[PDB]
Amino acid sequence: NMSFVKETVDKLLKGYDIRLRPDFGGPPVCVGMNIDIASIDMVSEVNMDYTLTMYFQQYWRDKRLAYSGIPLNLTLDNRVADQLWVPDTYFLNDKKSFVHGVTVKNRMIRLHPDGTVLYGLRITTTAACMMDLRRYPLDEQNCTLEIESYGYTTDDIEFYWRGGDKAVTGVERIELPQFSIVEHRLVSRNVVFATGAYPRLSLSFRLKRNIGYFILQTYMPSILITILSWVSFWINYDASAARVALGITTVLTMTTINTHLRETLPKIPYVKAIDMYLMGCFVFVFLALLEYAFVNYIFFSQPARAAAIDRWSRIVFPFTFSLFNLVYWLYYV
Amino acid sequence: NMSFVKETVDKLLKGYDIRLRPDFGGPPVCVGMNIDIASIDMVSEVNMDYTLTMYFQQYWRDKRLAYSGIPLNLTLDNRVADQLWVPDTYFLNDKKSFVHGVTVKNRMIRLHPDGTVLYGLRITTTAACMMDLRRYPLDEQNCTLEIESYGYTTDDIEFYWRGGDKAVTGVERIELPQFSIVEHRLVSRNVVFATGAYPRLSLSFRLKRNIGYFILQTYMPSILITILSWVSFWINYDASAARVALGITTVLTMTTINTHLRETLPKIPYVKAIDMYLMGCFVFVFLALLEYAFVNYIFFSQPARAAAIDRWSRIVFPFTFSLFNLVYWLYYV
Amino acid sequence: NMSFVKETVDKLLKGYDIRLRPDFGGPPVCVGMNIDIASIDMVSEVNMDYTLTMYFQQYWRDKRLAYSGIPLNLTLDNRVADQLWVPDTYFLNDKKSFVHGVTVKNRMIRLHPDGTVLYGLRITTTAACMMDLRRYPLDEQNCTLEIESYGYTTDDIEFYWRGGDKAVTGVERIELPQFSIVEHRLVSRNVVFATGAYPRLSLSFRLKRNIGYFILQTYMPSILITILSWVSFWINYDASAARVALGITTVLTMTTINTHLRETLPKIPYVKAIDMYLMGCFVFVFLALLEYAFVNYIFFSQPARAAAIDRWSRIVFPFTFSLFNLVYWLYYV
Amino acid sequence: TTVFTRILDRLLDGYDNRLRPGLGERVTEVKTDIFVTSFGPVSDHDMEYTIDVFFRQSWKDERLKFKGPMTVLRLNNLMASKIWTPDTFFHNGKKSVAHNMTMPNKLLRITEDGTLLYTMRLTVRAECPMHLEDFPMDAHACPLKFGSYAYTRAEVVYEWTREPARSVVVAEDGSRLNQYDLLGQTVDSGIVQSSTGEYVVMTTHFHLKRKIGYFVIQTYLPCIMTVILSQVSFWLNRESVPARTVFGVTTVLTMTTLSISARNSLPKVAYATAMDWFIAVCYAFVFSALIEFATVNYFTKSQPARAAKIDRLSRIAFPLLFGIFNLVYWATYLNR
Amino acid sequence: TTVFTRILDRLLDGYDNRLRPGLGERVTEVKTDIFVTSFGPVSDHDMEYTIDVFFRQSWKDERLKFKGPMTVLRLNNLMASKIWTPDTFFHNGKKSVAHNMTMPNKLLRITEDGTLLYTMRLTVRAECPMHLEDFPMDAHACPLKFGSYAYTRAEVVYEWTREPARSVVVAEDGSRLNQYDLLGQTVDSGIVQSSTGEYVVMTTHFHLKRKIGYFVIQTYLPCIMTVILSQVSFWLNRESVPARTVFGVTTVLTMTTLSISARNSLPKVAYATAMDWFIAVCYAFVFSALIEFATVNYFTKSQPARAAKIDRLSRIAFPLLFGIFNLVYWATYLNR
Amino acid sequence: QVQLVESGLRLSCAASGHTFNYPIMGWFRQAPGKEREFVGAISWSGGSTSYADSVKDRFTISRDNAKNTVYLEMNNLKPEDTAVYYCAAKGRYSGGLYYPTNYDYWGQGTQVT
Ligand SMILES: *[C@@H]1O[C@H](CO)[C@@H](O[C@@H]2O[C@H](CO)[C@@H](O[C@@H]3O[C@H](CO[C@H]4O[C@H](CO)[C@@H](O)[C@H](O)[C@@H]4O)[C@@H](O)[C@H](O[C@H]4O[C@H](CO)[C@@H](O)[C@H](O)[C@@H]4O)[C@@H]3O)[C@H](O)[C@H]2NC(C)=O)[C@H](O)[C@H]1NC(C)=O
Ligand SMILES: *[C@@H]1O[C@H](CO)[C@@H](O[C@@H]2O[C@H](CO)[C@@H](O[C@@H]3O[C@H](CO[C@H]4O[C@H](CO)[C@@H](O)[C@H](O)[C@@H]4O)[C@@H](O)[C@H](O[C@H]4O[C@H](CO)[C@@H](O)[C@H](O)[C@@H]4O)[C@@H]3O)[C@H](O)[C@H]2NC(C)=O)[C@H](O)[C@H]1NC(C)=O
Ligand SMILES: *[C@@H]1O[C@H](CO)[C@@H](O[C@@H]2O[C@H](CO)[C@@H](O[C@@H]3O[C@H](CO[C@H]4O[C@H](CO)[C@@H](O)[C@H](O)[C@@H]4O)[C@@H](O)[C@H](O[C@H]4O[C@H](CO)[C@@H](O)[C@H](O)[C@@H]4O)[C@@H]3O)[C@H](O)[C@H]2NC(C)=O)[C@H](O)[C@H]1NC(C)=O
Ligand SMILES: *[C@@H]1O[C@H](CO)[C@@H](O[C@@H]2O[C@H](CO)[C@@H](O[C@@H]3O[C@H](CO[C@H]4O[C@H](CO)[C@@H](O)[C@H](O)[C@@H]4O)[C@@H](O)[C@H](O[C@H]4O[C@H](CO)[C@@H](O)[C@H](O)[C@@H]4O)[C@@H]3O)[C@H](O)[C@H]2NC(C)=O)[C@H](O)[C@H]1NC(C)=O
Ligand SMILES: CCCCCCCCCC
Ligand SMILES: CCCCCCCCCC
Repeated sequence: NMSFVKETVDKLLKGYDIRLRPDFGGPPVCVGMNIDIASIDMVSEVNMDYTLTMYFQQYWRDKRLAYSGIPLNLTLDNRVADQLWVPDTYFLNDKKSFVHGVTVKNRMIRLHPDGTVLYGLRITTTAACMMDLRRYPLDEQNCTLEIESYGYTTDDIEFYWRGGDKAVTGVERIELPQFSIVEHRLVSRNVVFATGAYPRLSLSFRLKRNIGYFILQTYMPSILITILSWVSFWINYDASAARVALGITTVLTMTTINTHLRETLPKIPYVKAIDMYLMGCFVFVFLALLEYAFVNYIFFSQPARAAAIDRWSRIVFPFTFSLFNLVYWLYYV
Repeated sequence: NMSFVKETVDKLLKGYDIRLRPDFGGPPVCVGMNIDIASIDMVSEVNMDYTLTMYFQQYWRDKRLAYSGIPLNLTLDNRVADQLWVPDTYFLNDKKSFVHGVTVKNRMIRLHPDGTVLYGLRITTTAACMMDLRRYPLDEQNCTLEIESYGYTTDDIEFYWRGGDKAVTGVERIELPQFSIVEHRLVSRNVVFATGAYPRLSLSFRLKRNIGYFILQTYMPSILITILSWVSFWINYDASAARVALGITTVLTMTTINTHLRETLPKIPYVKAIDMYLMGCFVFVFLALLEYAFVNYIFFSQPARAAAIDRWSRIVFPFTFSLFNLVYWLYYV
Repeated sequence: NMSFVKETVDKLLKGYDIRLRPDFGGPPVCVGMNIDIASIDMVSEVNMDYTLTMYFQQYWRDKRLAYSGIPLNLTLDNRVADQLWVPDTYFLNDKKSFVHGVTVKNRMIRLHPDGTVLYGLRITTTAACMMDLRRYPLDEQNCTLEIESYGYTTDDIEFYWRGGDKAVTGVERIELPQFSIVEHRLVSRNVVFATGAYPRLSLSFRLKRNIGYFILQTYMPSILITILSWVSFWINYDASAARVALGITTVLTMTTINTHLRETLPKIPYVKAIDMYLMGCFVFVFLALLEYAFVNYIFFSQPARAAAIDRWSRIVFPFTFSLFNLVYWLYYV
Repeated sequence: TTVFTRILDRLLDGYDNRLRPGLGERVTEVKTDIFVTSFGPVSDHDMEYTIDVFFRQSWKDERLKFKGPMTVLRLNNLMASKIWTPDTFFHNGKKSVAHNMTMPNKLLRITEDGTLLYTMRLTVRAECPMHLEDFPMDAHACPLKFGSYAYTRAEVVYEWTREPARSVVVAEDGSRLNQYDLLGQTVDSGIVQSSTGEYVVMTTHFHLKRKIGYFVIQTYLPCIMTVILSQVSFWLNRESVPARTVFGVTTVLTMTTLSISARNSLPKVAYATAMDWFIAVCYAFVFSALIEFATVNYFTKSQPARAAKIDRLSRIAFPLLFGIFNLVYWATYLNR
Repeated sequence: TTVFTRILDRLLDGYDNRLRPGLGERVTEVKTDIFVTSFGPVSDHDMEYTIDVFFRQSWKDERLKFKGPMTVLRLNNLMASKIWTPDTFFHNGKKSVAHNMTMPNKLLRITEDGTLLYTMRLTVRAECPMHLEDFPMDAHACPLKFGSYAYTRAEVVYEWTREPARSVVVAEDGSRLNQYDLLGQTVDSGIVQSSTGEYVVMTTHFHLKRKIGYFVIQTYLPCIMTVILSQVSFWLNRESVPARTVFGVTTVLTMTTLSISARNSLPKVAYATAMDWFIAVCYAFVFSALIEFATVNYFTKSQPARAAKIDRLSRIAFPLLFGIFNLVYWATYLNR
Repeated sequence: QVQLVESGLRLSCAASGHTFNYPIMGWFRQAPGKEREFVGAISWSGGSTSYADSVKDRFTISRDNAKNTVYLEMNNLKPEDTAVYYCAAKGRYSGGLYYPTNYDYWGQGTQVT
């Protein structure tokens, strides 16, 4: 009978005070939490944050809501949550978050006869993530999500993951086109502020960037042009027009790659590992043009010395470029 | 008499509890749905989502809203929906959605004498759609739209398409600037979570990209420059200035295409089908200039061999470039 | 005594009617307005609007709120404004406006013993400003802000600038990065619409664009490259390789400037005063290259006439380019 | 003073705002007109436009009759929400704004006979589908449709206050367009049928025509002058192999720079516009000029007579063919 | 259990929230302290910055005295709307956010004697007027001003909870700056007078300093090496007219590529930044090198002795003048 | 449509067709006297793995996209692990991971003892 159920629900809320936490003045209320991750929408290096959509379930017990005679779990409307006590859980490092509200507000309240309350939310949040882009694009990030109680202290409320390591599910659903989920950990601890102490829960992922794209678009064009500048050493030194045009056009081509790469990659205003490599190649093409100028200056009076420089350039330039790559790659990998 | 109608409606809402679903504790309430696709605004590969505008109608029967003596379908004000029970339907794979509210909130309530309720909404949603851009721009996509209840399991609510395969309309009139809708399907199933089993309705579209535009803008300029680099094989090897200038300018022109198309092409970093073609053409223009270095090095002492190499380069390069195209298109088409 | 003050305020709002203007049915209520400009954020040529932040105070006298025995100006809480009558002032040419609400709603209510009411708001608004950009970047805009009542005529309400020309303050503290405020004016008038007359207040600025950025970035590079095209006239006409390379590279360099220049500059799809100069310089480098072709065509058969053309080209080109600048600068300055 | 207070409290007594006027007895008739303050910018990339209007509606409600010293009562927004108003919405809108600064920009006037006058200030972003196959020499007709969302044609119907031509008014200063010209508007009404019934839809099309002046200077003239430049290479002596080779490749690089920049102006579509055909043809003439020199350079020494003949004919065929192409291209689109 | 319910219900009985504590008797004193959780990104184009804080306030209210089993009532954020709170706002704020996830981030604590503690979590965007003449070797002092909006200094005053230097605290991890270094901060309070009265304003300045290492490897080094490269042309033999002419023109095109790219990084301004004066001088050195060869090539045949003399002195003058310019440029700004 | 092939103690699952719409592969074992039991799941691209409690640190799952194959490395085998092993594919929005109903395409039964 629907009339009987209405009487029971009205009886529970009759005299209920939402301003008092459950078990007020006694032992702290334990609030078990579990998260079901839907997706990670994007990871931004310019703004240093990532967007996360998840299902956030909270699980505590309130004896004031205990009911008898109804052998069912009351799945009430989502508008009844405004008449009950809920924890003041907030995300410490979030920048902009909201609860989805189409067609109704994505919220759930499910009571149990013993007074256990299950309260689920669907939240999209943009949490801040400090990034160390020195080794970009060979970097490895570690973004977190902090869960904390704003008002109550450790004596009033306690946080714990519901299920241990099984609390967070749906990690395999994360499909970042640029990153790769490597690991995730769950941490529980305590934090002390100037206004008191608060419980803490932490969910952290580890991301590894995909290097396949940067090989085709950045590293390979720079290597080929550096190789292409060694053709000058295999052309007879009396062909001034051919060697000068080849030498100076590679310098122009190298600047085109560098200048038109900063306009496409995210604008990170400090030195990274991709700037060192491009600047290293720009020196090699710059030095290859200086080599001919010395040859062009001495070949009329010292034909033998100019010819000797050309032969040694055919060996030193390819050899020292190998050492540059060997040192570079081993250091950054 | 409108005074008689006022009494009838006020009697329905007297004692009406919005926290209890129809037939609470009994059989699940069957909810029928149908959608009229107003438009598909934009499909974005960078953000991996699309925008959808639609008229979302829900159908269900509530015996608590049965009236007699009025042979009319009461189309009440849209603000009366806040005093009734409505399904907690949400779109499972949306990033952001809202209900239009100009001039008033776009909502419909239409009661029926037997207690049936029609609940219409006008929603603009941005659903997520993961894409497989390996074959871009010759790719084919399948973007879906998942409909599911948020709080009620299959023991309380059920979903079905009202009208069978004719539930969704307006798809045939949709025009996309870059895609072309091929087929749409309607799927009904149950989804099992930890909490329970939830009803599911799915609407999916199969999008095929238009390749004709990319031929002129992207593929054609790269092919012409590669053919233009073969002109050097038809110039006598003694003209060092002519062949080097032609060889190195085509390399510079090939980098200009790569570094300026990527700005136009979506900035989603990983290898695509177009990237392999542009890098493939980059090798041919690179080898054409590298071939002249071999000829220019041995033409002074071995004129016969140098002439022979130029004769074969006029055949090997056009022939090998045809094999590269033949393998490329077959593997991607 | 706060008990006495509480009684007085409770008496004023007892029986107060929010639907009646002060002196209802009599002389029109005089509403005095003064504005304190806080900042002008961004002037957008693309969207043809500007963003303004200001403190908007309104002044009017209501005899129903007059109190005696309290020699103080009662500054009530900002939420008491919902219980008083306030003018329905709106901005005619605003596109998106809001009232700041951190930490509370930025609103002020201050009553006076004689019934004077002070109503202040902190508003950030984006106002539409039609722009004539034919003289870009030497233009001079005039952006306004229209203040009008929505549902009252001059018989019921009247607007005036409280303080004459001193009503608007803080204009001299504005530092626009690109513009420079020259003058502002305050105008009071009446406007006749389809539904009747309306009082009007207008605040208008005048902005002069700074040319310092464009001189170094746009005009100077184009002048130097055009001068480099004249170097070809001082090279002996038998050096075909040198003159062609010099002439054709200046055409390529000029093209590079224009294509990259219209990406950084705002998208304004019509002819501007900056497009004429860039297109004017592009013709000069085009003619310098075209001049040599005529010399190269006849230098073998008519050595005397070919040298004469070079000598005159050393004077005609520098002299004609001065006439182009003299006409251009006078016509736009 | 006190007389008006009693009248306002008396009208809402026994009034039900959930029921339309004349429910179950007749059809509610709403008279509508629009005053466009400014026709805002048109976005080709999103295929949409913005408009700011003073939307006006008027209908009869027999339940709001009154008798008093004044014939017209100007209610408040709190009073406005207490009575029935039409649920008008824009069919092709995307995200509209009802302005609220500093107060809800609305008015509601009641006449003694029950006539109502509803007015609000809006900002509507609406969809304008475009066929850009003639870009940048194309024209469009952006519509603006509105009607009732819940009431079918058997309950609520819409009409224009005066003749349809004069029921939509655009302000003289109301033109926020940068690359379009507002030629005029046409106004009509019809019937739209959906799954929930038949509804009355009011339509008004704004006709636009793109201005081609910008694209001639930025794109067409540099491309034409570059094509002419490549054909100048035919007048250089054949002995200058380095000069003509550098001449050919650099013009191809120049065309690539122009071709890349031009395509960025167009919105991201997937079909050949009129701009793309001109660039592609200009790309062929520059490409063909360098191929012609390869043939000339091949016969320079072995068959000097043939090399001169090929170079002589190219000085006529190339300028003639390009001139013919421009004559056809500009006649096809300008006279269309 | 019920004891605390009765106390809370009793406090709000006969309580007026329209009147500040001690109205007409004394001046309300508010003690404020800020804990900056993370100093967010600084935007040069918009001349603003983001900051996340834990804004704390405290004041005495005699009307909220109580006696009971406990001494502190850690009430929910719903209670704060029932009592008077200061109307603190940020003078230079642009658009702030008060977070409401999953509940309003506010706490209200009432001591028995009447002292109230009010805390909230905010995300503030504030204006930072920047003088970018010394870009990229500039420093800034971005302020953060707050105070009362409606209450003058005769009604509400603001004080720091502890010593002004220690009343604002920045977390160790709280630095989201990519291109700046937060050197320190100064805290002070004063009086600001406006059209309505005199108000107490609390001010704090965050002193920043731009990082230069990126611009050195991105703009200065490519430009310096390009200028050096153009000066290598003086050593090639004067008989190689095609070689030196191509050398000069391509370096000019190289400078154009670098100059265009550098300007994009610079925020939209009107004056000439220190970056622009370095590029403009580097543009003239490369330009003058090509002019020098034109003079030398003019005297190659008629006066070979003079042409060699000009080419000999340019091998010293150009490297020396550019070296002197770098000495002046880097000394002017790195010591300023 | 996706076709699953069973091969392989190192079981291998091979897939073909529209493998992108079903990016998650799962392994189930059916006891002769009981119902189907979850064993492990592997994302096609990310490589993140999940295992049942009874088979943690004893079974390892990995995949390669070179030939669209999923590997089930079985170690520390016990006599109680006698069941028919199935390979299954799960949609992107199919819900839970430990429930056989959410999986669409089921491979051929394979017996390992
Ligand atoms: C991204 O980066 C963050 C850090 O910025 C990493 O997070 C850290 O993770 C480690 C675990 O890998 C955390 O360390 C653990 O802290 C637990 C809590 O400590 C509190 O309680 C203890 C008493 O129980 C106090 O002494 C302490 O002060 C704290 O109040 C400990 O319980 C854990 O103990 C583990 O190690 C000890 C030995 O040291 C063993 O005896 C235990 O059995 C147990 O194994 C442990 O010390 C660390 O606190 C986290 N950082 C922060 C700031 O919280 C993320 O892991 C990283 N991302 C990824 C993917 O790795
Ligand atoms: C984009 O990609 C999605 C997947 O990501 C595709 O969606 C799939 O569509 C197919 C149909 O094309 C779906 O397959 C069908 O599922 C129905 C529902 O199954 C549920 O109910 C049955 C009992 O009725 C249970 O046994 C089952 O476990 C489910 O709970 C079935 O009823 C269908 O069976 C019918 O057809 C088959 C033959 O195909 C017959 O053998 C049957 O007898 C019957 O007639 C069918 O199996 C599939 O479920 C969808 N996947 C998801 C994840 O939803 C989209 O189709 C694709 N887009 C496009 C345009 O193709
Ligand atoms: C940006 O552009 C706007 C227009 O788009 C300019 O606004 C105009 O500003 C001028 C002043 O600079 C205004 O002219 C003044 O209008 C006043 C109001 O006129 C109304 O009321 C009078 C009766 O009092 C009516 O006759 C009239 O029809 C209007 O209804 C006048 O009172 C002013 O009078 C001045 O001139 C007369 C002689 O003509 C003298 O006798 C007076 O003493 C006095 O000097 C004057 O005419 C004009 O109305 C504004 N137009 C609009 C549309 O607002 C902005 O000024 C410009 N920005 C800047 C910085 O200049
Ligand atoms: C934390 O802060 C957030 C904002 O950042 C608050 O969210 C707001 O909550 C209020 C109160 O619930 C919402 O106001 C409600 O709006 C409903 C209509 O919303 C539609 O239309 C508006 C425009 O008018 C759109 O912006 C919106 O997206 C929707 O399309 C009304 O129907 C509601 O009326 C009900 O409550 C009022 C209360 O006075 C009653 O008088 C009515 O009869 C009726 O019962 C109500 O006005 C507001 O819309 C929310 N913001 C947004 C952006 O949606 C959180 O509430 C706050 N946290 C807490 C705990 O309060
Ligand atoms: C792409 C190279 C074209 C070379 C043309 C040579 C023509 C030879 C005719 C015998
Ligand atoms: C515009 C550059 C002119 C350069 C002339 C060089 C030779 C001068 C001889 C007096």
